Formats: sequence, C-alpha cells, structure tokens
Amino acid sequence: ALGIKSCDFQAARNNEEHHTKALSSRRLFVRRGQPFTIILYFRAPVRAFLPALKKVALTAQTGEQPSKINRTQATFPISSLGDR
Amino acid sequence: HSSLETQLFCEQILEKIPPDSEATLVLVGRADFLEQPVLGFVRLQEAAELEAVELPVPIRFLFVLLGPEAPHIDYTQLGRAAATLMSERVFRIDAYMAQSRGELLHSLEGFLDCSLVLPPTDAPSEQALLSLVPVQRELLRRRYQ
Amino acid sequence: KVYVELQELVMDEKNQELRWMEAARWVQLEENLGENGAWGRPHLSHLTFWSLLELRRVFTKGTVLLDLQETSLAGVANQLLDRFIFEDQIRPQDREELLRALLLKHSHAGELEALGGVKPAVLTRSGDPSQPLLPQHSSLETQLFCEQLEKIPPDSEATLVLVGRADFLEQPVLGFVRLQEAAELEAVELPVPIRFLFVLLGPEAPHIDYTQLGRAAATLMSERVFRIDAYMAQSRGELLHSLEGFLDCSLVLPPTDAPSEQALLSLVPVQRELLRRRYQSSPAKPDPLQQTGQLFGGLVRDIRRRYPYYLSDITDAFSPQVLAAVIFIYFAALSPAITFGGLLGEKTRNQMGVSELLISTAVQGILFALLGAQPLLVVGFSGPLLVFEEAFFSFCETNGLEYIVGRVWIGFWLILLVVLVVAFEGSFLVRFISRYTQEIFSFLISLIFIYETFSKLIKIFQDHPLQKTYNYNVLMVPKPQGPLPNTALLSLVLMAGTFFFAMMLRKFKNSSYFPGKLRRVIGDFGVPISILIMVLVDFFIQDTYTQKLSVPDGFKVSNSSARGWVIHPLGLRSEFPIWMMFASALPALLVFILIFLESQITTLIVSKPERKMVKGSGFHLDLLLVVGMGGVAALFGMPWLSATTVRSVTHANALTVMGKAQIQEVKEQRISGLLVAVLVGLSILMEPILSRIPLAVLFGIFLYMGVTSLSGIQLFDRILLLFKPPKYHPDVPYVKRVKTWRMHLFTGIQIICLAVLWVVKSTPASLALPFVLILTVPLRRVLLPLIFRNVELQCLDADDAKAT
Amino acid sequence: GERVQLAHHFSEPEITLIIFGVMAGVIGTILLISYGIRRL
Ligand SMILES: CCCCCCCC(=O)OC[C@H](COP(=O)(O)O[C@@H]1[C@H](O)[C@H](O)[C@@H](OP(=O)(O)O)[C@H](OP(=O)(O)O)[C@H]1O)OC(=O)CCCCCCC
Ligand SMILES: CCCCCCCCCCCC(=O)OC[C@H](COP(=O)(O)OCC[N+](C)(C)C)OC(=O)CCCCCCCCCCC
Ligand SMILES: CC(C)CCC[C@@H](C)[C@H]1CC[C@H]2[C@@H]3CC=C4C[C@@H](O)CC[C@]4(C)[C@H]3CC[C@]12C
Ligand SMILES: CC(C)CCC[C@@H](C)[C@H]1CC[C@H]2[C@@H]3CC=C4C[C@@H](O)CC[C@]4(C)[C@H]3CC[C@]12C
Ligand SMILES: *[C@@H]1O[C@H](CO)[C@@H](O)[C@H](O)[C@H]1NC(C)=O
Repeated sequence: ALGIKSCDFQAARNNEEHHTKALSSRRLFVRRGQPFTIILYFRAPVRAFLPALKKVALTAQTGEQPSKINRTQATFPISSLGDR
Repeated sequence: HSSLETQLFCEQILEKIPPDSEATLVLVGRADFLEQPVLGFVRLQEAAELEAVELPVPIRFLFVLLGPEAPHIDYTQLGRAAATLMSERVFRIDAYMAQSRGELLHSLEGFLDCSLVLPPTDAPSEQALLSLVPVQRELLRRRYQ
Repeated sequence: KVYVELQELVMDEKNQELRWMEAARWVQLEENLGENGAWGRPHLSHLTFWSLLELRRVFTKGTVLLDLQETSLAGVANQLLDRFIFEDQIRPQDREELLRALLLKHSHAGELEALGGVKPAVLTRSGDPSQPLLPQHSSLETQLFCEQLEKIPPDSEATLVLVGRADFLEQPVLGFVRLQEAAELEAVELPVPIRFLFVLLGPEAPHIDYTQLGRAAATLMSERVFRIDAYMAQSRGELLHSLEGFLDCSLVLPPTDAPSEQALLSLVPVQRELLRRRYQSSPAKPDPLQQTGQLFGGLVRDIRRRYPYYLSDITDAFSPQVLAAVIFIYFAALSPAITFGGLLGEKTRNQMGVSELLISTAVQGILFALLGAQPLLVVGFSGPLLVFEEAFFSFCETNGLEYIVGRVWIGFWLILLVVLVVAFEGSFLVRFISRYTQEIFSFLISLIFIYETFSKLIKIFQDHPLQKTYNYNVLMVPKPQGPLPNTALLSLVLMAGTFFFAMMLRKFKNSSYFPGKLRRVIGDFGVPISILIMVLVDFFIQDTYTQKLSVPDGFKVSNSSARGWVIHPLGLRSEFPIWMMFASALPALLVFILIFLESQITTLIVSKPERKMVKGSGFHLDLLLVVGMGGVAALFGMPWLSATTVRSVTHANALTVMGKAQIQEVKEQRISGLLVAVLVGLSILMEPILSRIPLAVLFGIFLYMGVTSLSGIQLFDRILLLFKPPKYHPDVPYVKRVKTWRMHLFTGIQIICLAVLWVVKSTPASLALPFVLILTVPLRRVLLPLIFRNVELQCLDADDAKAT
Repeated sequence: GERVQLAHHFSEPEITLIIFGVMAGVIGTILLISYGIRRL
C-alpha cells in the first residue's frame, strides 16, 4: 500500500534557492551542504504515516561504481532524527 | 466556409499523452497588412510551461504562421501540415538536433520524398484507401530503419 | 475508359542503342513492365508528391498544340519542336537532336527478352547516350507489383506519354498535343488510334524523376474529369484549370511510423468528399458463441467457419513436429484406452471390453478428424464415463436388466437430445463458462491425472514389495501371481528416467545449444526419443520383469457368448421391458451433461485467444458429432466417448510453435488426430511392437503431460504466487491492478472450490461432479461481485488476459 | 448376434429403422411446435 506514483524534484524552486536557476528550470542542480525539497506522490492514500515512514529509505549514488568507502553511495532513512 | 475536417469529423489526452512528452504549439493567423506569409520556427533551449498558453505538457516547439490572403494558401490547412510534420518521428528527431534552417529544410524534403498522393479515383473508398497499405509500407521501409 | 501508354527513352544492353521503351500502361488501372519482360499486377495509381509538383510547374509554362492537323509522329514532332522554339522553351540548336530522339524506334514488351534489356539513358549533344549522373532510384512500382488489353473499348482513343532526359537542356519542358483526328502511329503497336501526346523532356535535376513525371501525366490523362476537359479545352488555361482541380481533390498521405488499417480507413469520408468535389464540376458522374435465432444456425455457421480451411488442414501437417505429435498422442491415447478397456471388461463381465473401446476410439477419432470443426480435440474414454458404466451395470444387474441393450436405448435418447440441443443453438450457454470454471476444471483434471499416475506406481510397489526373500519359481501367466525381485524399483527407475529425459529435451528445445533448427527438431521428438531410450533400457535388461502393454488378440468381441457386434434393441436373451425404453432418458440425460461439459470446456481451454488459434473452433458441430457418434456406437455395443482435457491439451501443445516464451502459431490440421486414431485402431496388429513397451515409461510420459498441462493456467500461477513474495510477482494486470491479499483471497476461493470438487470425486456420488462444477458459474457471476469490485474481477477473471 | 438369442418379429435393421423414424417424427413435432411459437 506504499506504491509510488511520481516524484517531483521541484527544479525551479530548488535551483532558485541553490543559485543554479541560470543553469536550468527543469533539471535539478543543487549545491552540497544545503537542503533541497522533493515531493513524493503515492498511488494510494497512506493510512498509517509512522509505519510507512519506517518502511522507506533513500539512496543517493554517483558514478559508475558507487560505494560507501568512496563516499559515492549513501543510504539514509526519512526521519526527523537524521543528521542534517 | 467550414473546414473540411470539421465537416467530416465533428458534426456527429492526458491519459494518452506519454509522461516524457513535450508540446508543440502551432499559431496560425491572417494579417491583411503583411506583404508575404511568414513562418517562424522556435525550438526552446529547454521545455517551458508558458503561463500565457497552458498546455497538458511543457512547450518545446513553436510554429508561427502569419500572412495575408494569398492564392492557394489556406492557413488552417498550412497549420495542419506543420502539425503533422511535427507528429512525424523522423522530422521531429531532426528538429531536436537541427542547428540551422537548412537542416530543417533537408528533413522536410525527405518528409515530402516519403509522401504518397492519392489522386481522385472512382474506386470504392475502402479499396482505394487500402491499396495504399503496401505502397506506403515499401515507401517507409528505409525511413524508420 | 481509354488506353494510356508511357514510354521512356532508354538505351539497350547489346548494341548500346538508345530507343523508346514502354514502362507502364493504363486502362483506368495501371500496369507496369518489369525487368523480366512481363507486365505486373494492375493497381490503382499512386503518385509521388515531387512528380505532381514538377508536373504542375512544367504544365504552367507548357506547350499546347490543340486540334493539330497531323497524322504521324514525324508530323507531330516537327510541329511540336517548331512551337517549342517559338515559345523559347528549347533553342534552335537543340531541334536537330531532339527530333532525332523522338522519331526513333519505339520498342515494346515483345522485344525486351529478344534484346538484352534496357538501362536508363540521358540524351547528349552527341548521338551516343550519356550515363545518368544523378543517383538512380529503382521504380517502386516495379519492386512492388512486377517482381513475380481486351478492356479497351472499340470507340476509345489512346494517349501516348513520352519521357526522356537530355543533358543539353536548361529546364524540363512539357509538350501537350491534341490531334484534330485520332490517328494510328508507329509508336503504339495496339490497334487503337491516338488522340493525345504528352512529351516530357529535360535535364537531370533534383526532385525530378521523369518516370514519376510520366506516371503523373498518364494518371492525369487516365482520370475521367481531366480527359473530358482535355477533349473540350481550346486553350492552355482550361487544361491548367482542370489540373488545379485534380490537385485540389488529391489526398496526400504523410509518412507515419505506425501504419494501420483502422487509421487509414478513417480517411474514407475524406476520399469520398474529394471524389464528390472532383465530379461536381465535370459533366460526368462518378461510377462462434452467438445466438442467431435460426434453427441449426450455430451448426451451419460452424461448418462455414472451418470447412473452407480444409485444404490447409492437410498441407499444414507436412512438418516433423506433426509426426512427433502423432507419436506422442498415439501412446497418450492408447495406454488410457487399454487401461479403461481392461477395467470395463473386469466390471461389466467383459460385455464391453478393450477391443470395443479400441475400435470405437479409432472410428470416432477418424470421423472427428475428417468432419470436426476443431480437429485438435482427442476423443476417447474418461473416468466419469467409466463410473457411469459401473453404475448402469449395477442398476441393470439389480433389476435383472440387460446392460448393453440399456446402453443402446441410452444412446438412442442421446441422439434425440443432441439434435434438440443443436437445433436450438444450446451451445451458446458455453459463453457463461468464464476463465474461472475452465481453469478450475483444468487444474482439477491435471491434478487427478498426476495422482492416478503416482497411484499406479504405488500399486506396482504394493504388488511387488521389497523383501529380504522371494519365491523364485512363481507362475508367470497371465500376470505375476506373487512378488518379484527388482520389479518395483525398475519401474521407478524407468518412470523417473523417461520423465527426466522428456524434461531435459524440453529444456533443450528452448536452450541455446547445437544448430537451432536441429535443437528444435530434436526437441520436437523429445518424448519419442525418451520413450525409445527407456524402451531400449528395459529391452537390454532381460532377467527382470516389467509389466508391458497388452492388446487384444484380434478384432473380436470381448466376450463371444454374451453379445455380437450388433445389439438388438428389443433384447438379446430376454425381452427388453417397455418402461426402460422411456426410462433410459434420465441416464442419457446424465451422460449428455457429462459429455457436454467435458467436451465444451476442453474446446474452451484449447481454443483460448492466448493460444494463437486463427482457424476457428466450432462448439455446435463438435458436440453434435461426439454425442451422435456415441449414440450410434451404443447400438454396436461400443462406448460413447468425450473430448478429454489432458489428451487434447497435450495434442495442442505438441503442435504449438514457440517464438523468440511467447506463442507464435499452432499447426492446426486434421492429419495428426486422424493418424493417431488410425494407429489406435491398428494397435491390435502392432502387438510385437507394443509388447516390448513397459508401462513405467508411459507413466513417466503421463507425469510429463500432467506437469506440462499446467503451463497456461492462471490459477496455477497464482497458487505459485502464494509461495512467491509480492516483490517477485510478475508484471501482469491481476498483480499490478489488484491488491496482493485480494488476489490471494480470489485464489483461496478457487482452492476451496477445488477441494470441494476433489472431495465430491472421492465419494461414490462422483457423477454429481458436473453439477457442482456448474455451480461455480453462479459463484463467479453473483457471489464474487458481492466481495470483489468489477475492476478486480476484470483483471483476475479475464477472457483474453486484458487489463480491463 | 452371438450364441442363442430370442427371435423378435422385427430384425435389427427393421427395429432400428422404426426407432429412427419415431425419433425423426418427434423431432419434427418439436420443431413445428417451436416454429408455431415465437410467431403468434
Ligand atoms: C550438432 C552439430 C554438431 C557440430 C558440428 C560442427 C559445426 C557446427 O554446428 O558449428 C558451426 C555452426 C555455425 O553456423 P551458424 O552460426 O551460422 O549457425 C547458427 C546456429 O544454427 C544457431 O543455433 C542459430 O540460432 P538459433 O538457435 O536458431 O536461434 C543461428 O541462427 P540465428 O537465430 O542466430 O539467426 C545460426 O546462425 O553451428 C553453430 O552455430 C555452432 C554450434 C555448434 C553445434 C555443436 C553441437 C554439439
Ligand atoms: C519421479 C518418479 C517418482 C518419484 C517418487 C518415488 C515414489 C516411489 C513409491 C514409494 C511409495 C510406495 O509405493 O510405497 C508403498 C509400498 C507398498 O507397501 P505394502 O505394505 O506392500 O502395500 C500394502 C498393500 N498390499 C497389502 C496390497 C500389499 O511400500 C513399500 O513396498 C516400501 C518400499 C518403498 C520404496 C520407496 C522407493 C524410494 C522412493 C524415494 C525416491 C526419491
Ligand atoms: C428418443 C428415442 C429413444 C425414441 C423414444 C422411444 C419411444 C417413444 C418409442 C421408440 C420406438 C418405440 C417402439 C417401436 C415398436 C414397438 C413394437 C410394438 O409391438 C410395441 C411397442 C414398440 C416396442 C414401441 C414402443 C415405443 C418406442 C420404444
Ligand atoms: C501461505 C502462502 C501459500 C500464501 C500466503 C500469502 C499471503 C498471506 C500474503 C502474501 C503477500 C501478502 C501481501 C503483500 C503486500 C501487501 C501490501 C500491504 O500494504 C497490505 C498487505 C498486503 C496485501 C499483503 C497481505 C498478505 C499477503 C497476500
Ligand atoms: C462372458 O459372459 C458369460 C455369460 O454371460 C460369463 O459367464 C463369462 O464369465 C463372461 N466372460 C468373462 C471373461 O467375464
């Protein structure tokens, strides 16, 4: 019941906040160390928010061979206790 | 007078639009003060959601066709031709990578090269139309290869 | 209609001499001349956009000689070139070489093979032709219509279109000539006078193909409106005005990457309106489960659907896959025949036995292959028919009734019942049997088949237990009178070996090893190869006993003292009572429901849309044939048969050609089933061959068929999905559009139905299985929508596997 | 047939012909009845 319909990266707003609006309004360009906002859309209404939050993690990878030791891959949960 | 397409198809979208789809806007109008008809072709650097013209998908291409009343010039039909040209895969790909008007004109010539004209025939319509199936298939055997 | 001929200036191959050669001709419809020397298939003319664009350009500045008083090509060309110069279209220095080109020899199709063929040529200031410099494009009309004259009316007049290329020309030129009186020229061999002359000369230029230019001019002349205008035009402008209307009513079809018939037929109103516009100014005027409400309508439509394919039903069997399927289904239909015939002879005191079942199966299969609308069905005895035979025998022995005569009367009632059902199109009730009942029945039947094969192996083990000591001097006639060493273990080894070899060859068919065609062949004969290997294995072990196939000694009744080949309906030894002649309808009723359900559900399963059967299936003809043949065979003391599910599914699977995971086509033909039936009939005379075939090999074959018949059942797939995690679940509509627990509730309800039917089959009241199976139709149609949405039912219970 | 059998007045072809005739008669009766209905 946690299917994903779409994810909006909000390229215009984030690029405005991250001083990359001159680059594009469609591609997400962000600068490290500063938060950016995305919107996750679900196919069905989410009944219980906390178990669903416990059920989801995010992974960011860069390069052809991403790994933790190279710091080219990070897996982090979606929670208010995350290291900002 | 009413357009032929309206008379034969109108007297009696977002679901079908693919997700990574970009819009082409064709603008057609008659201006009696212009000496000659003019064509404008615009490829935006990136697809844009023009606030003045809200479309189901962001606009990538703009066709502007303006001019006066001229012999053999139907501007609605001229816009229909430019729209069909955009709908064709090979010209659309050429339009995305075009860097000059000459490359666009070369693609239009190939579009005209692989175009079939059915003359006025007295045959039954279902036979006259279906007779184009093998001729068009042979004519497009290399265009989409 | 008029005759239009198009000739192009070309140079030959033997003497390199330029000349005029006809490239196409028009009598309304256009014929083209191929390189071989024969005329292609006539077709409606289609023009390139560039040919019409250039034709309009040359015609606008063209040269018109209307009502010209000349009767020879020399006279026309002299005047045409004289006004060409006067119109400043060609220079006077060009007149000499252009006149030389025009009055040349005009060859026709009778000398293409006599000469060395033609190649395109461009006229030079020198007499010798120049080789064309622009890139050559082979004619589309020749490739599409050519690589493989009485229609001219007596009063009709001809038109000659001449196209030629000359490098010494500034621009292409059009000359239009209308003679005062239609005259015969040496250019046209046909005895039709010429009125019009199109001359299209010019240099090699981009977007100009002079063959297409001539085709456009000839198509324009072939049009009725322009030709009438051409006859009545006294100036160039009137011809120009008619050309503009021709282009105004033309339909340009742009290229598309996804052509289709339906999108093309969306232009039918456009083509009709354009033709109406063209003629508005000219004086001419433009020239299998449905119920039909008719008696025997379903039967007649069933015949008309399939009988035209009779020629293909013989020729499509000329493939080794069909022979391998014959070898497969021969054993698959012969071993159950022997087993059921032996059980019938044991129960009915040999009144109906092995030979009767064999001959009935042979005759009915031959007739069904020759006359059935779905020849892929296998017709033979089944379990429920055996249960009915035992029940009727018990009833007849209870009240002192002759069993075979009661069978005769049951068949007599069956004929009436099937005639009434077919005459009222009663087979349209089959449409209420959705995927639910079909898959439940197929899964239950496959499970029963597997269970019975394993039970036969178990019974072999019980008859020959593994023990420390054995009696060695045991009697061997007619069967083991005691336990034997190495018998059960060798039966297990043979069954496992043949099943393993069959599965290995099945995977070899889909594997990537060996030449693919050889692998496809070897894989097609996989079951015969496994059978032969294990038969040889048992052959080379001589000391050990294994039970072998046993066929009747000859074509004789199974019990000589009880009955003959023909049964008297009034009685054999005692008079048959009057009341049973009428009371035979109720057992005939039950037999009719059994056979109807089995045969029609088998037809539904085999002829599913996803199985890629394009030849059609008849639900009225096959039921009539099967039940009528059973009713007739009852009069001869023979069993009534039915279209069994496992055998028919195996027969269809053995004729299925796989694509490159996806079903491509099925070899639907009448020869495979006919040969299986003939071999079943001939099996009595094949005793020295069948006596060396062990039953364990056939048991492994049965296990293979049982595990194979589950491939196309969505119920089995969903049962697997029960043991399979949701993330793994495949991309199918009943997974992606239905919740996983809802899908599993659907599967669990189907499982409960399967358990209920299995329990019913386990009781002596196993003849009520058709009615309980029927009860699953009110289930799906009433109770399932009370707990499932319409979307969920469309996704799960889909007729053609569609996502609603 | 076989062995010793009771001799009826009708032979097997005669009895099966009369039964086929009776069946054809009742079939025609039902067909004519169905043709009468759905029309009036
Ligand atoms: C049994 C042969 C005995 C070996 C004799 C030694 C000679 C011998 O058989 O090898 C040469 C020959 C090469 O010929 P080639 O490559 O043209 O033959 C290909 C082969 O038939 C494939 O099976 C085909 O694929 P598929 O399956 O139809 O899809 C493929 O067609 P396509 O589909 O790609 O267009 C064919 O092109 O065969 C082999 O392919 C190597 C396998 C060796 C076979 C060895 C098996 C033990
Ligand atoms: C893919 C191919 C098939 C694979 C499955 C193998 C099943 C083999 C049949 C076993 C059940 C059976 O039949 O056992 C039942 C028999 C019979 O017992 P009974 O007391 O004589 O019967 C009583 C009935 N009376 C009174 C009429 C005699 O037990 C035995 O003799 C015990 C020996 C069993 C040998 C098992 C062989 C190894 C199996 C494991 C292989 C992986
Ligand atoms: C649908 C089929 C089975 C027909 C229905 C059976 C009934 C209606 C008919 C068919 C043939 C009939 C029999 C034909 C001939 C005779 C001989 C006569 O001296 C006594 C009655 C008797 C024995 C008839 C009784 C009724 C009968 C049994
Ligand atoms: C015991 C074996 C044979 C079958 C058991 C499978 C059943 C109990 C399991 C397998 C997959 C499971 C489903 C997987 C995912 C979801 C989505 C979740 O948001 C609600 C529950 C639901 C819908 C589960 C319900 C229970 C389920 C259907
Ligand atoms: C054949 O029928 C007779 C008499 O009807 C019976 O005695 C005999 O047992 C039967 N034969 C067999 C093999 O059952």
